[PDB]
Order: sequence, then structure tokens, then C-alpha cells
Amino acid sequence: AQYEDGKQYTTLEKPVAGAPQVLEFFSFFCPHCYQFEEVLHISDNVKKKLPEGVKMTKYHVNFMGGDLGKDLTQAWAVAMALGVEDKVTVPLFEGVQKTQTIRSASDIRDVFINAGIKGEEYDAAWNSFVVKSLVAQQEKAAADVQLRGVPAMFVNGKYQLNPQGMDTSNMDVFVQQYADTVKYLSEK
Repeated sequence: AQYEDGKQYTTLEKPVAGAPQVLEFFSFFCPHCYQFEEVLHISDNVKKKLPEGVKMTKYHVNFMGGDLGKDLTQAWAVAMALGVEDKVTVPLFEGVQKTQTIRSASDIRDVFINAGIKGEEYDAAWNSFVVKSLVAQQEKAAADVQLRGVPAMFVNGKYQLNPQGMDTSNMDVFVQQYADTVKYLSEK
């Protein structure tokens, strides 16, 4: 075949029922995730090739960066609740990995303030049970697939993308192969 289990993807031995169609996992501490967001724009290029009626979910994980890692998962919950993902993703990545100006929850908060979310609104979100259950969702979804590594993408809770088995000589070719694989798995 041209798409083979074990080459552009692997199959989950234990499929996850009721899982989001396209489920992607990242960490702001994760160097390939930085690449995936700012250099490759994976999420975006996958979207562009996905059918219609298909939903994309992106979750943060706890297992990198200890205490700050967990703060970042809660902050991403806040981002999802307020719908400001597209205004904080880049400054969070750059604050963690480029400038290294994010060292505490207060520093994470500054990123949001600077992005124009109001202080009051962020703190209220931060402390809300809606954000608590959204943190729970992030953890549960990660637990559902025994996640030990990011970046990761899962399609319909049964197939996991395998970027190691794609050519990396050309970054644009890598992205299209990645996106075309998601589409193929989608239609499976």
C-alpha cells in the first residue's frame, strides 16, 4: 500500500471510543511542538485538508516542566474557555523557549494581559470550575491513550500520526505528507 500501519501512523492496540475526531497533544516546553506551531503550522495545514464537519481539538500536557507544566495546562484551559488560543500560543511558546521570560504563573498571566485579556477576566477564568473541568478533560484524553510523548496527533481515537516515517529534507513536503495522512486516516 502507500499508507502502511507502522509507517506514517501506528494503530492503537486499545482504541478510544467517543474520542475527538482529530486530537492533538502538545507542551509549551516541547521543542518539536514549537517547530510544529511557528515553523510548520501543522494544525493549520491539517485543517485546510480536512473534510467538512470535522472538529479539531488541541490539548496541553503536564509531563513536561514540572510545576510550570501544570500551570501551563491550566492556562491553556483558560485560553480554550475564553477562545483566545490564537492570541497566546505564540507568546507562550516564545516566553518559555525563546526569551525564557516565563518562570511562574504570574508570568504566564502577563502574556494574557499583554494579549488584551482583562486581568479580572483571566483570574475569574483561572479560578473557575469550568476551567477545572477543562483541565480534567485534557488530562483524561492524555490518559486515554497512555501518552508519554508530544507532539502527538490521534485520529478518531484509533490512529496515531508517526512523523518519524516521513521525509524531512523539505519542510513543506513534510507538512503536506503529514496533512494528507491525517486526511487519509480521517476517511478510513
